[PDB]
Amino acid sequence: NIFEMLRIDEGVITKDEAEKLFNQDVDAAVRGILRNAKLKPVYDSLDAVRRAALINMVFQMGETGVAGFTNSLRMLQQKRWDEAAVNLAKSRWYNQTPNRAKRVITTFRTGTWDAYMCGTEGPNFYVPFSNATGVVRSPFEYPQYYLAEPWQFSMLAAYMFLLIVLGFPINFLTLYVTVQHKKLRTPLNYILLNLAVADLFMVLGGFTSTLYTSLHGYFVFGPTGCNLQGFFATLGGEIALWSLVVLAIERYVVVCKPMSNFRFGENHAIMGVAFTWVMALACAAPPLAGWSRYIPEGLQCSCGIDYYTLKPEVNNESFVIYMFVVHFTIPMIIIFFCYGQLVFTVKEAAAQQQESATTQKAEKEVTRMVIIYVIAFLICWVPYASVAFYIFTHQGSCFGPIFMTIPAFFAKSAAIYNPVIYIMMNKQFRNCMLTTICCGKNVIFKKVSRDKSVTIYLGKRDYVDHVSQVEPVDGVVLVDPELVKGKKVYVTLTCAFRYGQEDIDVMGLTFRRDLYFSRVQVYPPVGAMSVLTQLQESLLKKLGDNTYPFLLTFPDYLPCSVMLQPAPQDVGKSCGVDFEVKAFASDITDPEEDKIPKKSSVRLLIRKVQHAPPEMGPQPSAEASWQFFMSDKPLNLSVSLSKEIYFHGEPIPVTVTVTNNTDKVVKKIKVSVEQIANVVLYSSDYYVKPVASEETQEKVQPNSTLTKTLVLVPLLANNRERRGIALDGKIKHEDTNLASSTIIKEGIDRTVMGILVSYHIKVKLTVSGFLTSSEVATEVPFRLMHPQP
Amino acid sequence: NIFEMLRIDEGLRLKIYKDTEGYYTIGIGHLLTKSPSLNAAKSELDKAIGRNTNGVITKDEAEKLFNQDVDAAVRGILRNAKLKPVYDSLDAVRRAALINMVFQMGETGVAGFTNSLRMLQQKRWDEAAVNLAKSRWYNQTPNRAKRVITTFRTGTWDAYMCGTEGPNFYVPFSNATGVVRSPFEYPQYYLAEPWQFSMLAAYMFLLIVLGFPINFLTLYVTVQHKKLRTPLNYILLNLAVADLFMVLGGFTSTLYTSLHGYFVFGPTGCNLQGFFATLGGEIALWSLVVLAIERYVVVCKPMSNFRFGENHAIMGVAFTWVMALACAAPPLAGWSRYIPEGLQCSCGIDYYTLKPEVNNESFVIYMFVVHFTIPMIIIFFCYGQLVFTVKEAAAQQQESATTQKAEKEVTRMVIIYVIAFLICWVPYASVAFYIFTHQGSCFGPIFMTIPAFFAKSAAIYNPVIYIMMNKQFRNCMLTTICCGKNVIFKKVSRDKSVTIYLGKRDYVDHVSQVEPVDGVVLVDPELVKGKKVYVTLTCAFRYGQEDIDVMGLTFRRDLYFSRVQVYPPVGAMSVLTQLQESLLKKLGDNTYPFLLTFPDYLPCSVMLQPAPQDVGKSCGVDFEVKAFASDITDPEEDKIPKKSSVRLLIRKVQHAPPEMGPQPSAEASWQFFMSDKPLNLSVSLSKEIYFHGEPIPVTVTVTNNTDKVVKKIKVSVEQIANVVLYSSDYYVKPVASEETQEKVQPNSTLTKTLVLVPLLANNRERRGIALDGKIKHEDTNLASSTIIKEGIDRTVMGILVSYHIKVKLTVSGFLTSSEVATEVPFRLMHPQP
Repeated sequence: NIFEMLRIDEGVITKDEAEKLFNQDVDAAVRGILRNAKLKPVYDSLDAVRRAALINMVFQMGETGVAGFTNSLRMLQQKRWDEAAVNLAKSRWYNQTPNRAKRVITTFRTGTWDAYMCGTEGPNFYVPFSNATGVVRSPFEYPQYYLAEPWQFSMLAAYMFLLIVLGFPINFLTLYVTVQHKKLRTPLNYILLNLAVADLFMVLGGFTSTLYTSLHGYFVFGPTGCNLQGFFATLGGEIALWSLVVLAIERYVVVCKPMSNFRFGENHAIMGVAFTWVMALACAAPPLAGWSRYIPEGLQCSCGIDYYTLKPEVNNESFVIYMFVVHFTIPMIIIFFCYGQLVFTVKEAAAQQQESATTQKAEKEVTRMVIIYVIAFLICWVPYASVAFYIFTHQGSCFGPIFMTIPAFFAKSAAIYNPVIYIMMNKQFRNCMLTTICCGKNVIFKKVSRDKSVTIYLGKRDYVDHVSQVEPVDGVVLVDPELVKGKKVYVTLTCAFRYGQEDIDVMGLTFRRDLYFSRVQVYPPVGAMSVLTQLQESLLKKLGDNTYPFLLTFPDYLPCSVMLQPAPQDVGKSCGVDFEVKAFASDITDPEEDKIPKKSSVRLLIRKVQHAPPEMGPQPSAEASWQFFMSDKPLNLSVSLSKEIYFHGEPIPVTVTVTNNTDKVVKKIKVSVEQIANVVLYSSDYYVKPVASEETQEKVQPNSTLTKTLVLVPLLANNRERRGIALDGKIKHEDTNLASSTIIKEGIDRTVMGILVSYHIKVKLTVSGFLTSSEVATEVPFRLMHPQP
Repeated sequence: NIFEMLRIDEGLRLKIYKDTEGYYTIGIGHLLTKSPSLNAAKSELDKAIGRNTNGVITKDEAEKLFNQDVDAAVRGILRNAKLKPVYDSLDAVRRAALINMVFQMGETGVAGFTNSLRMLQQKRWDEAAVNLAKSRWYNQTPNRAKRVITTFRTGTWDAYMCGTEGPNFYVPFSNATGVVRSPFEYPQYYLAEPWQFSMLAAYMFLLIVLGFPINFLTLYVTVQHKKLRTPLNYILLNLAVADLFMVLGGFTSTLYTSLHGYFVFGPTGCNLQGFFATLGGEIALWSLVVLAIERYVVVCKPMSNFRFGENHAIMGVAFTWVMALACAAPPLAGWSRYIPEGLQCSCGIDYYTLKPEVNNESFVIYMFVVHFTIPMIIIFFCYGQLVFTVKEAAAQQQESATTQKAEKEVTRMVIIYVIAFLICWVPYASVAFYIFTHQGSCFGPIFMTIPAFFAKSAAIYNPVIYIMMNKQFRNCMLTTICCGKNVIFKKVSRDKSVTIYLGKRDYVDHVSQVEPVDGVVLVDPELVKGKKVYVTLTCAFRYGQEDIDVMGLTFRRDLYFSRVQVYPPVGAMSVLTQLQESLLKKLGDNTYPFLLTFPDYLPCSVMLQPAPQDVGKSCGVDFEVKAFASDITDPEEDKIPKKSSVRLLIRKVQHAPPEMGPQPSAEASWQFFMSDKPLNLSVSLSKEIYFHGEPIPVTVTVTNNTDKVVKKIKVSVEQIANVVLYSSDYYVKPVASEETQEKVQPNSTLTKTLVLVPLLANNRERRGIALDGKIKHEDTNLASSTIIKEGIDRTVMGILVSYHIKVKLTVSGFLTSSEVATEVPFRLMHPQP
């Protein structure tokens, strides 16, 4: 428009303030035009475009200068464009400023904004430089040294060289190391591996081609090569982007919800990598096939997406909006929500148990990484989005080649520093690459350590949990005086919640949560215990002189030993709670536990099992009635069981009694022993699943009653090869039974974390109504536990 | 002689007494002291006797005091010049008569007799007696003097004969007064008081009223009920017949005579009464001997239950009758005699009067020694070894409470059996022995009645202990006295309350672990309310008839028993099998599972084959799973309700193991008494484990280097039946046998292979053949070879079975034939299905 016209032509206050000073001159000049008797009729006759051209003349020369033009203003008023321009071209004004005048003179002839060219447009390219001097040539043919200094092309060659030397080894090593080591290949790392592949496409497809062209100073490969280079450069950047989005989603869902660790197998990881490739191709492909275009950007060396030149033939407006809104804002919102809720959950969880120092070290290291993840994301993509936005809002202004290079610097730098933060700073990949870079290197019972210095003793594995008080751990530890000299032996009780692989979760960001941990001294003691047990006395007399006792107690707010059943195809997936008694020697004071000298330590797992109590609860008898949308008649149902507490391998007779007073017919009566798997770690998440189920084919008629008793036998054998089934904690890969019903102590202070279990008989009536089938159902709770031996 | 003379005349007083003179005198006229003090008499008495007598001395001590007087008086006679030549002139008998005179009157009194002592020295007996009879001495004590005066005349002890002898009888009373008459003619009221004859009538009446019904009912009840008629009860029936002979033959006749007071029937009737009385008593005695022998052999050895048919029981009753007639008949035909005993009412054997015409000495010795010692030795040995066996057996498995109640009941009965036997026959034996040792002494009629009381009482109380206290006969007589009154499969009870379910009957026995019993039991809530249902595993050894064995003493032995509860259970079952889960889903809500396991020390299910004629004979091991309802707590297993209980038998069968043992190859050499050359024999089989119905090639190889010729070569598949219950008792038997007619020459070798086919069909109609346990009277096969686990703690009771190939060489030696033989073991079992 008029403001953009004079800004290009004519050339401390702000730019917006200068625009207002200009608008005052526009207002003042237009008044001056309408005042002069010679200028007013010409202004009224001419169109908005030629009016702005007249204002340009009135701006510089003034009303005085423009008023002197008799013949031209006559010919302009009479719609004679050529001879007006001829008279103008032969004047002092064209001689004074032939750059400015030639553009205005052509405007008077054409009557269109064709003359007003910022840069030099082309069929397959856009050079951000004026061809008024007559120096602009094709980027696909001749050198581009007129844009910027020749040494800056050597700088681009040196820069792209730096990206290849840093970029290729890091990403190639990431994949190479993964092929060697089995430890790394896990579904969560699949998305991190996709990030490595994405960055490799930026190196081979993008930077090496940009290097070759930067040396010559122009794009040698032509339009075809520019399309393919720009395609791989975009694809590499977009796959890298959406890889980080998927990684954020994964890390939020997998960490916060422990059940999802089982869920996320290889097929889900493939879907994440697939989605990454689909979203990348969704925005990378259209530039080739019409919607937008790949052209040489900046110095006309690197090819990229056209987000500056508004070409409605290829439709850049809608593409830049589509790109900006979706590919910028949505990842930002998703990633900030993901890691934001992640840190929110961890900070609240860390504050919940401040006694555990290990969680505080984790929470700190996570929050430090999340701040760096955000900084890396913003530094990468904000330059492109901000410049593209500023170019879109201010379209009339001109923009140089080096200005477009600044976003390209930070974005292509992300090809380097994203592997640093997401792969190199990752704890596992750091230790795995350390190995590769350095060429491969860098009755009563007991258990003996590996070094055979410390030897732990325990009376039993299965420790009982009574509702009021828990049965404590009791035992002794034999020590070698010669080996353990000037050292501290500690006996430790450990309760742990385990989810996922040990190497994969600990290394990524934060590790498995410990529900309760307890350290205790042994050799030498300050003296702890009041009086010793019969077990400790017997062991002291049996064993030699270097034997020392210990007594580790459980508090009242812990869960039982419970694991979850994996499928047979799930080879590398495990989640479950388990207790661990461990003893070790060390030089260091009390707080040095999390990290361990491996050789001296010895560990032996135990269980906090709950037997069924002597008092059986009240005989379960649920009852519920129903109505329907048309028929208002009642349908009374009453369920009743034999016992409140059933035992393992016991028949469960469900005496259902249904009295039908409604018009509808019932199709069938199905009973199901459904187990509620209530999983608790960070948040309360219930998970229902059926275990055993039996259904009768009998039908209840209108105004007819029925009394049937169906027996159900919930067993592990029939429920084998199923995901999510909670079992009692196994000792060492041996056969077990279905998980016991967890009992919680009445009116306790702290919340009970861990895997809680409860069973219930759920009868459901398939009622044959008016195509649609109404399924009414009711539940009644019961317990499945072991008997008292 | 002399001691018996003065004991009858002067009278033997044990305690200190004042004589006619009023001096302290003890024993047979043995003075103590002249002082009025009693302790002075005690002083000389205590010093003479040699202990604290306190006036009381034994009869034998009084005899020694008398012998001192005999010695002292004889010295006094020899001191006197008038008495010495008379003492020297007379014989031992008349010397004792003189000592009698010297005892009472003293040396002073006898010294005065001038004329008599002259005539006695001159061998003039009659006028001496006339002179002695005309003295103060005959006037003083004509009872005593008349006996001594007659002794001087005769020179025999006829005056001093205790009782009154006769042709057909012996009365234990003196005929010196002149009151004794024949027991076959006149009353005997002079012997004892008339009311004691009425007592005998009342006593014999009591024996008839108690004796006849008990023994007659025993036989009457047996004729009615089929259950009782069994070989073991045959000897108990013989006891009833024996006691009936004592009633009809003995007591009724004794009753008739006791009322009159003398034996009315004469010598002929006395012989017949005494014959039946002895016969009834002796058949009763030897019946108890046979009963003791039977009960020892039958109980301790389970195999003998089969053996004891009617013919062996008849031999026992026959032997009883033969031994009875062996001692009952001779009194009739000369050796001893039947005469009226005691009060001369009851007739019995003469064991008191020594009559060498009928030879009572040899008879009383023959009877006493044989009929007392042989039952005593046999019966005490029988019941002694029986209780010894049962007490040791009860201690072997104290876990079984049922055996402890039996062992207690047994020991209680055996003590009573001994007490009843001793109380019966000891009185007769002790009195007869005492009479034989002391023949010179007198014995009254009531003294002889005391043994007769206890022996005839045994006619009553033996039926009480042996028949009435017997468990079967007690329940059988109760009926008569009260007039006639007083794929998976399952089995339902009689009342149809409890219903047991089991997957299979044949449970397998592997050597290491036994396959356990698995199943469920359906229960009715309405019928079984406030009751306790138990499922029970029972392993049992059975021998003999079911009713008879409980009655004798103790019942069949259970090898192993284990009961288990069901409704309601302590909790539930830990983990269920596919069978229990399937049955629970098929059946309704009131179904409860059970799992009964076998230990490693039990045998297999094995029975023994009976003969076709053996209709009522059975012995064999079998397993029984039983379920029942009851009101009572756990230990009330011993008794069960017949209606609520339901039982289903099973087997602990052993299949042949997958890996066969080493190829059997036995070898043995032989020598002979004359020829010292070796005869090497070597046997070899195809397999260690043969199966049922498989050919058994016995490749015999005989290398003869001896001078003798072999007659033939016989091979035999022998079944060793090792039966163990109380003691280890092996029982060998052949099953299959084949023999070749070929002969091995001197210095010649032979290699032959004979095949043998052991089958049940060929071995039918044979006693003692062990078979695999039948389910329900169906066809089976020969018993499987039993396998025992290595190095177990407890001993394996039950019927163990094993097979071996026994080759025997009939060697034609120097008419006489030597039969050498060797064995090699093998197994006969079923294949793995």
